[PDB]
Amino acid sequence: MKVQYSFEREFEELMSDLLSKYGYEMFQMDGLGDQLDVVKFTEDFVRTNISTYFIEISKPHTYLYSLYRIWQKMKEMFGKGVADEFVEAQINGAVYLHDRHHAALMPYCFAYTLKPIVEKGLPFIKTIKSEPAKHLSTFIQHVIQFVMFASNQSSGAVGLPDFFVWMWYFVKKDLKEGIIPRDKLDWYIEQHFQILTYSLNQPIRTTQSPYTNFTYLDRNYIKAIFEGERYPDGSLITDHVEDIIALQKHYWEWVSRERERQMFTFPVLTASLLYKDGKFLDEDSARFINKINMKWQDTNWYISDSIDAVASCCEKLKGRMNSIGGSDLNIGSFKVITVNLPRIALESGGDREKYLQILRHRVQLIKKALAAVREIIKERISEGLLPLYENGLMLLNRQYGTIGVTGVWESASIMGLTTEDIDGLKYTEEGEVFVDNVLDTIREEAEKGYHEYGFTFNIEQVPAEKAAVTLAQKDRFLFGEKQPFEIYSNQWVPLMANTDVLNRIRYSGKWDKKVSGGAILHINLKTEEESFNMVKMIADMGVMYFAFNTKISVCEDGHAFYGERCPVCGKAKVDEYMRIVGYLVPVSAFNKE
Amino acid sequence: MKVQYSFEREFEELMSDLLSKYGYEMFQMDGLGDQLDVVKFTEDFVTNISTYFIEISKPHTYLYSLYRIWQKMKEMFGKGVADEFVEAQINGAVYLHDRHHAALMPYCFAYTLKPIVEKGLPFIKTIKSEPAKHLSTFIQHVIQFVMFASNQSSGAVGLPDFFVWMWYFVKKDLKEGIIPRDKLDWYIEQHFQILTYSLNQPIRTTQSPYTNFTYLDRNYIKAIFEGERYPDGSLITDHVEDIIALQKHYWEWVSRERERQMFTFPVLTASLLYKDGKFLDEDSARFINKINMKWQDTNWYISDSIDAVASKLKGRMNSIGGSDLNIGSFKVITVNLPRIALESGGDREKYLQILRHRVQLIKKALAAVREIIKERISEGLLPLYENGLMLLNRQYGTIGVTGVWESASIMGLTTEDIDGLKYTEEGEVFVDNVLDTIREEAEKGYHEYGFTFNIEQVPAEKAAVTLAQKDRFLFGEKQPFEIYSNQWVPLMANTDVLNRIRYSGKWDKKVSGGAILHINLTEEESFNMVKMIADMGVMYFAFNTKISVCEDGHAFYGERCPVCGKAKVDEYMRIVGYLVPVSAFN
Ligand SMILES: Nc1ncnc2c1ncn2[C@H]1C[C@H](O)[C@@H](COP(=O)(O)OP(=O)(O)OP(=O)(O)O)O1
Ligand SMILES: Nc1ncnc2c1ncn2[C@H]1C[C@H](O)[C@@H](COP(=O)(O)OP(=O)(O)OP(=O)(O)O)O1
Ligand SMILES: [Mg+2]
Ligand SMILES: [Mg+2]
Ligand SMILES: [Zn+2]
Ligand SMILES: [Zn+2]
Repeated sequence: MKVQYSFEREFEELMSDLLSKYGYEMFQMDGLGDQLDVVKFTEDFVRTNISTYFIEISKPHTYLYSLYRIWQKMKEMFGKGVADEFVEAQINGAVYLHDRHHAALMPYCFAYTLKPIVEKGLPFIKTIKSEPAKHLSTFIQHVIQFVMFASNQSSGAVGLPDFFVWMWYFVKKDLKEGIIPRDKLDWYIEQHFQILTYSLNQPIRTTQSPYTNFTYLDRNYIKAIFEGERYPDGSLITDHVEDIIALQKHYWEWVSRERERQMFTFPVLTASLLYKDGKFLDEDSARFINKINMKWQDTNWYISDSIDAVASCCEKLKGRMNSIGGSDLNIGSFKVITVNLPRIALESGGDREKYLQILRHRVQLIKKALAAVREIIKERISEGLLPLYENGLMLLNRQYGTIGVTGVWESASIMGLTTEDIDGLKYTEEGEVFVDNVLDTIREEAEKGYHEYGFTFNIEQVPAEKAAVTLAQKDRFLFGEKQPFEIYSNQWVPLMANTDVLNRIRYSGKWDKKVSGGAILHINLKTEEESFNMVKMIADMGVMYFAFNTKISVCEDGHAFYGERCPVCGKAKVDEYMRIVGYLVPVSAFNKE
Repeated sequence: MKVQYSFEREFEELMSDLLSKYGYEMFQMDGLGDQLDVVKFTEDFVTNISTYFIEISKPHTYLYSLYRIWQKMKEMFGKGVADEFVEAQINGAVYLHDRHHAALMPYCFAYTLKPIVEKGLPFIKTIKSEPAKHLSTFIQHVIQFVMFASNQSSGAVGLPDFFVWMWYFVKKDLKEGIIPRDKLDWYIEQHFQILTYSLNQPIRTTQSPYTNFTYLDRNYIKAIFEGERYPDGSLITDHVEDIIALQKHYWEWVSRERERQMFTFPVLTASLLYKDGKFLDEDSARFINKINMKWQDTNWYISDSIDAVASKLKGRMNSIGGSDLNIGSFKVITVNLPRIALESGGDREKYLQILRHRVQLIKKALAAVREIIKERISEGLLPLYENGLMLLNRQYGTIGVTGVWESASIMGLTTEDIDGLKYTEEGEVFVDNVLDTIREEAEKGYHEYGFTFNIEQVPAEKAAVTLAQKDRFLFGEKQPFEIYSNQWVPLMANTDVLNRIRYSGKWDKKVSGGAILHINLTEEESFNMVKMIADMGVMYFAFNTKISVCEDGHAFYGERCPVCGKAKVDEYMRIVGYLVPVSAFN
């Protein structure tokens, strides 16, 4: 059977032209080949559970639609040549549209404040309306319902950086009123940590858990963010800093225990710490995080030298945006489109000037596509399809359009600008200059973007879980032996490249600021003080987001431990949890993916 | 742009032939026209965005399911039969329910929570949950299980023994000092509330999952849980009065809660043993009668025996509510009775010949679907079966019927005296014969295919319109009805209630309670009414009110909200058996 998809003939002609230029294999690589054949797809799938099938089946189709709609909007906004160039660039892998199956339908991510949930309840869920919570149990429930709702209204992370700020209030409320028996206080609190955590590790996105983030806000961040802000009882939140800190500590301690009973990925843990001139301004919290991380190293370190960006937070945008975690409160991205840097290397043939010309052009194109996607999102808002915006939870003016990068290293290598020395692999001095130039060029274009388009652009060295493979594959298809890499890197130095850790640290210290913390350094693994000094040294060097990695063992029943033998049930290790792209996941899963 | 779906040529040729015969607009009516065009569908669609991703693929997974069923029927019965089923499905002679899921997952089941209480959540792989030790987590587990189950099946997730198991965790939490003494009621009710509000969240996304609660009378608790024990070793039957009190507690709570916020789920049934003109649990019956006075939000299930639930498949299966513990259906396929009326030309013999044949076809399609489900189980796609929550041997294949009235009307077997619209005597005989034929075939089915068939007069929320439309398309002015009926006589028919009751009293037993009677509307009068209706042999029934709501969702009666003062904007009403917003229904 043949099914008609009703495209404007110009798009049809484009698609035929591109299929004629590149061949069916390219489209197949892009996921617009046999994947559109529902019979083949289903037959393929039936040889996880059935609920997945209904998620996966339509992705090629909604990607195709999204691409078509983006092409329409871009043609409208910039003319046929630009739209055509973007489609060709997306299909052939010069760029990478993230969440492409969602791209014309809904936005990427946001790190929310729970203030509107606490204050208004759940009016935006309309099968049934909930009043503002009056108890801990229901605050927790509301957070769950909100996460489930938001996770199906966006493609990326649902951040909850101020969770404990608000949780504390209901803990105190229920303690005071005798809803929580005093002698059951600790059990209660931990029972609600547990209920939340487990719920956040259920398959609500069907195929997988939603992606959620928690942040341990240090005293500086709480004070800065919540200056002047009041709880429902009318009291100042800033008057309860120690209570909030203590509750955050309780969760982190609980987590660390609870892993023994059951390992879990979510929420991803970040600790946000103010650090300047060689010292933490909330040293007690830094030392706490340092101590608690000793066991599983399950928390990512976020370092900032200023709270100016988050000052009194609760048009040009300044707060940190990171796909892994550590996104500042009320910051997100509506879409990421990544520039394929190795492609430019391959196209450049070693000419750095050529490279930079092409790069600038591509980033201008990507900006145009982001602007288009933003217009489409505005259309969706207007059509009533995205109630997170209408209810003031997701804020469009607090969302960047993201210019993604991947394959910096491989790009440098193809250009002949990498080498080895006694310290291991590294950039040549000219290579380091080259990366400086690349990042600086992208920065300049991002900066001009705000005046060009009226919203703010950011840069991120993206996790690229899929893009890292797909782009390498496409480049390999187009350039063959010239592209020797099977996967592109999502860190300045490839994770699996024996190098001096000091050089990794150095490069992150040089380049994190250029992407405004849109990166991660994670170092695979003494005394507690040595750990603290290591942390300080890393922070001193200007690294903005980092973590250390252990290899966490798990048995078939999900108990977390180290070694080949479970201390709870005595069963054998059957899998590992590791931080591969910045959060803790099963290695079997990742390998399979 | 052309996109290729790779079918066997025989099926492509079949579909080409059917398209040649019936024309594009039939395919359109079947949901295999424009709806397959993702661009048109998408641009027409642009509820929230989450809906879009649910709806977009339905035509496609339907097309695939129709194809796979065709393949399996060809395998099992040969090409002619498979072809005939596809033709019948496309042209509306039969109606395949949940057709977008039909080759992928099963329909419904009424679960016991015993394995959840005893094993926790093993079927969930992202994180493993131990058995609940507390009420809070028992509630959470029920929530997670409902969410899981509702995405592994197309229809109701029944929880008839919910309160049996909730009571244990109430008692347990109480013993352990977890509950604030002086706030026991608040606590129990807070958990009622948490569960109930969770069960009315969009997590089938477009709409809430469909769940059922049953108030089990003392006879049912005793019969079902003879010999069974709680985790602490105590006999469940030692706690009948405790269980009843908790059920009573829930029913009262809901009745209050509706004023603060109206909700559909869970659909409430009360299951009562009634024999020789009296309830064997009269306390419960009077309780239900009393609580129903406010909202009439509970459906009455009447049985003359508990043999089927004690300790070939026998228990009651009903798509609205009241399905017995550990009973379900893996799929319903409905016969279009008006089609048969129209094909027969008024000849009752021919009508019955066609009916019998078409029901045999339906049995074959059901057998095929069951084989497919079994394949899906073997492929590890349906863990509800692997974990012994859904039990395939406790699932009927369901022969649906709809448009009984309209069918009899087209045959010239209905009339109108002074007591309003009714069947003629020969019409009553006609319905007798139709249902007897379907029954005969359903019974032969067991020995034919190795599993049990039931019959239901289905709610037909969609089918009632779609089938009427297709028949209008094929037969024109010979089919004068805008919609087909899902009760023995149409809800909005000028008809004496005594007739409705009599018909239900005649024909409910023939479909083994796979039907519902509901009538649009002092305590004693109410109770006498209930008793009289039960005397007549009606097996499942309800009375309806018009329940107003304001924008804030408060339930009330009248044009203005007594709580907030805002105007009425919508109505909750029982249209097909459960209470739903009228606005949405249209
Ligand atoms: N929201 C949830 N969804 C699914 N499983 C959950 C949820 N919350 C907790 N669980 C899991 C954790 C345990 O594996 C299991 C039982 O939890 P619970 O009854 O609280 O006992 P427990 O082992 O936590 O003992 P205690 O609470 O007395 O410390 O359910
Ligand atoms: N699981 C849930 N999901 C969404 N909303 C819920 C859930 N459970 C309860 N709610 C709603 C009911 C109320 O509208 C709102 C607040 O409930 P709650 O904090 O218990 O206050 P309440 O009004 O029930 O007072 P009280 O519990 O003191 O009688 O949340
Ligand atoms: Mg617990
Ligand atoms: Mg409450
Ligand atoms: Zn173990
Ligand atoms: Zn009101």
